[PDB]
Amino acid sequence: RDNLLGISWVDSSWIPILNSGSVLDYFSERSNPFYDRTCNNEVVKMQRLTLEHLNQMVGIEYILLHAQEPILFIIRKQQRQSPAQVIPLADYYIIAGVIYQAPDLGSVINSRVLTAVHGIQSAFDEAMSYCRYHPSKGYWWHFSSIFQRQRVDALLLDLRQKFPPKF
Amino acid sequence: GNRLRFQLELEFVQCLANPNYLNFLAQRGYFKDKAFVNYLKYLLYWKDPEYAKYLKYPQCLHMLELLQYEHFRKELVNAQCAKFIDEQQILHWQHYSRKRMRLQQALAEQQQ
Amino acid sequence: MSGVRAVRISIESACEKQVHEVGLDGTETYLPPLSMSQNLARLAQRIDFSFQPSLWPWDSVRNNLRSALTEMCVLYDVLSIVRDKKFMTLDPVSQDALPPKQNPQTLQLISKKK
Amino acid sequence: SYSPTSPSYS
Amino acid sequence: QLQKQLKEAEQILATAVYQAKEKLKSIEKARKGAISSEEIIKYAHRISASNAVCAPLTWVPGDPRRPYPTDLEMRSGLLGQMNN
Amino acid sequence: REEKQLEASLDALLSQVADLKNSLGSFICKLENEYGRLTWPSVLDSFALLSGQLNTLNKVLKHEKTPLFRNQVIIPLVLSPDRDEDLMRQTEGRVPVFSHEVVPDH
Amino acid sequence: LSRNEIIQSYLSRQSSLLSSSARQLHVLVPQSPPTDLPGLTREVTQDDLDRIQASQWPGVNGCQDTQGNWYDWTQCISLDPHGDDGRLNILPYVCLD
Amino acid sequence: RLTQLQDAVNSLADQFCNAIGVLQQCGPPASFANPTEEYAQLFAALIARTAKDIDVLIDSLPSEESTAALQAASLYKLEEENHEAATCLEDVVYRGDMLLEKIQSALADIAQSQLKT
Amino acid sequence: ARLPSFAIPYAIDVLTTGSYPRLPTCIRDKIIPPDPITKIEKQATLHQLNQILRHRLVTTDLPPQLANLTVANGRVKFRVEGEFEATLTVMGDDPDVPWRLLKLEILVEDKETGDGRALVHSMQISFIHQLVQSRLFADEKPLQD
Amino acid sequence: MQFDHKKELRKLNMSILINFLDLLDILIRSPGSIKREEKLEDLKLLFVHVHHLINEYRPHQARETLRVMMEVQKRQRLETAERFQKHLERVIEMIQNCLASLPDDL
Repeated sequence: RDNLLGISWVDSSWIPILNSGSVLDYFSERSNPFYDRTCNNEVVKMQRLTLEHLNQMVGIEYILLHAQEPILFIIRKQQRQSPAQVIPLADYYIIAGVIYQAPDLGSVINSRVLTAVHGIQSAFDEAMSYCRYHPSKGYWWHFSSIFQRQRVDALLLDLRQKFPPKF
Repeated sequence: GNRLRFQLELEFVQCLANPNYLNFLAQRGYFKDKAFVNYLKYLLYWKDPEYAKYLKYPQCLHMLELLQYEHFRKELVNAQCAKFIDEQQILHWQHYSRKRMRLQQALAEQQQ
Repeated sequence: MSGVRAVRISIESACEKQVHEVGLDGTETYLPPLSMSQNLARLAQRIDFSFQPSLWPWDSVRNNLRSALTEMCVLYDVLSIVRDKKFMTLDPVSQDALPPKQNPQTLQLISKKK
Repeated sequence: SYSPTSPSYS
Repeated sequence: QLQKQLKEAEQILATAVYQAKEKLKSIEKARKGAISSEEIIKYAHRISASNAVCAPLTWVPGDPRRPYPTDLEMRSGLLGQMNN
Repeated sequence: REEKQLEASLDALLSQVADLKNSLGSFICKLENEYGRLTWPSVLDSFALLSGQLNTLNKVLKHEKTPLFRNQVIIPLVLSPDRDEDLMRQTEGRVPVFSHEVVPDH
Repeated sequence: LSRNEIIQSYLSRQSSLLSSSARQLHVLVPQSPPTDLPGLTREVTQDDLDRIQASQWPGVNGCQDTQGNWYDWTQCISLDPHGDDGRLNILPYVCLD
Repeated sequence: RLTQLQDAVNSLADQFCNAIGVLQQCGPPASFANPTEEYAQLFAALIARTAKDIDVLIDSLPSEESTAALQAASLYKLEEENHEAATCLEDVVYRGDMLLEKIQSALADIAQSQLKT
Repeated sequence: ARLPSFAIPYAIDVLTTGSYPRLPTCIRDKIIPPDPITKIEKQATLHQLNQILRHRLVTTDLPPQLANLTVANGRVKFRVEGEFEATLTVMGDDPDVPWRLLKLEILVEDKETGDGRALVHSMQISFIHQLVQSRLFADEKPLQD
Repeated sequence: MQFDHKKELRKLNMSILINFLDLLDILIRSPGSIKREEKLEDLKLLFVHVHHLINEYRPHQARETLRVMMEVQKRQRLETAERFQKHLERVIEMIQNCLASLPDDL
């Protein structure tokens, strides 16, 4: 209950018996952090029959949004003020029988920037410790050609022409 | 008691044969502590036959040896590591069995 | 069978062929050539004559910067995957990050302080 | 189609 | 020519005795190896009673039967249950 | 209107991320190719500006009358274990063949 | 569970036949009245130990078959019990790699 | 052969359950079809084949001249013979090593003479 | 109720020893780096290389004007006393392995001309080294060449 | 305890088939009988024994295949020893011929 974005809930038995019809039931298994008893799908299961009753009694109705037959099954949480009035609350996506909450485009980016820059800052502090300075010496860490080489290069090319490389 | 110690150690060693649990422990930082390497060194008593007689899942022992190389624990923090090791394990298992079976059957059918 | 008597039976290790590498979709690989006559020269290759390039100093700094770069790259990849509708979405579920505390003020203060 | 792949998808 | 032939013979001898030494190494492992057969049968039945020693007849890429104690067996497993 | 503006802000963010990534890459590559001769003034000369400019720019962009980012949500559509040569090109080599592991991981 | 499509039914025949599969059938082996330990009480008879190692024993060391070909436990027997082209395929006993 | 016999016996039990479940679920109604009759003939033939195959694998399967007694005697003889064969082979390797040492020294000397000349 | 294969040798391997000889080794090859040989090994390998070098020399027609060779336990040390110092060695099987020049020290060292220095740029020495090494890598008739 | 493992396996095969035929006689004559429950237990017991004999032909497949295993290993050791013996003779003959050609040429 600390962070709903950082929780994943699963169950093996329901995994092989999973189909477009049963996705809501899997979310409904109860003891699932994402879904709640307050949702009306619960009040429907308690009562009897599931039909256009979500359009009659309007409120918290978890409904499947998009579905790929094998694994992908996205669920959306809506809050209805009246029939033909829908307000989307959140989205919980199930990949490989593993339920996650869809991250906000912005909470994800905030956490991401924080981790990267924290790494950069640790690296910087560590690099600061090793540099040592003196005005005479300059900087240090805490851890040419005699120009007679043109004739040597001429001799090298001469021996190249004389003794060819036979790689 | 010593009985509970034996049972918990057996369960832990049999659980170590899981790459998911190994990646769990590696990410959570349990391997970096110098206490866990000594615990692993103590856990080598399972190599004896009298202790290996009670091991239901034998795939752990070999894995345990790798954990002593001190380079296996520095790596494996990645999830791709667990991916690859479980891939090779299940591949060896299933392919050995079913490939022996299929090779025998196919050769017997083709030679006729 | 009525009271089988176990005797000292010695068995030799069944190491006739090893599967060094196991590929996907079958395809077994028997890399082990089981040789020694050439293994002596193979070990002579290891012998000297005179972990990345050097990598003894600044290893920590190098790894830290690499990790930061990797996180940056992953975020960029996800953003580029949102840049289009290819295997992705962007539906704005009218929600509201409601913080039930005075977290902001305290956090700002502590952060600035440290 | 595409069941979770313990061995890689053929 | 004699020297060359001698060197070839030496190489042959080397490979042969190296293989003989490998056989000797097997024999040294084998000597300590001798044990009760019934015990071998019981251990084989133990490791083979489940899906561990042999892949199941119908085991495709997608099975709860894993080479490890899954996660539900771990959830009831003594390990963390008693550590809690 | 708001969607057009949102897309514009998203593209600006993409640009910023790309620039930062490039900078970091060049920096570490240069460290590995220089090793010696590198001195504290130059190392500080590169870290400071590369990080300061990019980070300040990103925060500035995020807080200039841009769409509310907590509103929108990202939920995967199709996953196919098929080889893809276009996502490998588009993401510059990482994250190929959108499999099942990649959506919980990213 | 309806199935029964000509195609669905046709797949069933091929899969079932593949797993399962002039006589060319194994030689009939009759009653075994003296078993080596309980039946004949000839435990550790040296002739029996010699016979198993090198002699052909019809059921202890192999399967005789008809046509005279002798198949040892390690070998795979190919035989044709039905009067059809398809041939049953006995696999190895020791199956010792 | 043993796993083949196990799979053959299980295929026999499966053909029993399949034969009853087919020939009770599907039939022509009555009178106080031909596909069902064909199915019955095929199922009877398959069960008869499986029985013959099990018998052949079993007429084959080990004679009760093992599983005890001869097993212990054979394993003890095999242990003794393994010991004696290990001794003989290590003696042969000793001979070969002596020969190789002799031939190795011989050149060590030819090469020394040729370099000294 | 049916067993699979009755483990055959899997049970025997665990009881007799422990090093699992099943599955893939690529685990260790890709994750665990190999341990280096100790000095005892070094001396034995260099003595084997000495014997191989003796054989290669008695087979090869070493030039008779100098050919000052010492096994040095790893290197023939071909060194004319005042003109050149090369160190050729082999890498494996005597029939077709090439040579490895390794060192190309120039012996011409005058104290009247070159004071506190060599006599030629090291880069040119390495160029001649790689050239003659690629020339010997052809397995022609190297000791004379 | 006569315990022949091939005669009793053939007996259990034939007993399985005849009890299947008697179960067909149950289904023909009186499906509501008590005996079918016994019959649906009965051949189950028979199937258990057909597995239980061939397993016992499996600490024997173990002990007997184990017996062949050890014999094969001993045979391989003997073959390697013979190859060494032959290789040593060939080497001795080579040395002798080469030595004669040295002094014969002398």
